[PDB]
Amino acid sequence: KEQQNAFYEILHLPNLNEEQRNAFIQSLKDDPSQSANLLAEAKKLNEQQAAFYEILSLPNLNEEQRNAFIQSLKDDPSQSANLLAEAKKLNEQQAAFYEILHLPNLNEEQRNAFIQSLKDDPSQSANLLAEAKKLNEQQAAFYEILHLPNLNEEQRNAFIQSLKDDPSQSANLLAEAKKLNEQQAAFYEILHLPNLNEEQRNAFIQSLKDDPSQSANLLAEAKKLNDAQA
Repeated sequence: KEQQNAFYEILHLPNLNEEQRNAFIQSLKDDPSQSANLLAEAKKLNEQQAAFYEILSLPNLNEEQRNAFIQSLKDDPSQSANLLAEAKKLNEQQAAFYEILHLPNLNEEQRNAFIQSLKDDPSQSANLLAEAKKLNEQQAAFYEILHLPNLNEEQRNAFIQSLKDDPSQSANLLAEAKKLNEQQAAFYEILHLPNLNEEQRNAFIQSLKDDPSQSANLLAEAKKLNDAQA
């Protein structure tokens, strides 16, 4: 019975070529008593060559690392499991590494120390990248509201205080600030428009100080009137 099982299993080993497969099958033709051996040996070139494929397809390793794993596996065929996992671990460490090293809103202290905590404990890469990205978002937002040109410093340090207290609302505190910014912006450019009479200007100040939701629209209207009354 074992000749049939080993026969089928060798004929359906997915990671061998026809040369290897038919060589093994010819060996089974010579001495069927070597059945449990051949199958074993046979499949131990399977999960070897399969391994050669996977380490060949990990993109965050270099050639030296890859073919170094290939070599270290051709010398120790039975460790293909371990050497693979290790390899598939290293892929993370490097992938995280450069992703941490290419965040444009971190200074050199935060770089060298995130990266140093990566070299020290790679098992936490998944988290060290995460909070890095978070930080790279947060700090970025801090740099945007810090350079919005139409806010008095009370408004700036108010928003900054709010996001410092709660970084989970970052994208909502930024989009708020900009909003106010744009609104106030329009205000300025309405009062510095030369060809309007003070009736339309007072009415615009009132309606704007009521519904900023159409601020942009209002501004546009004003400008067009400014074009017509030149």
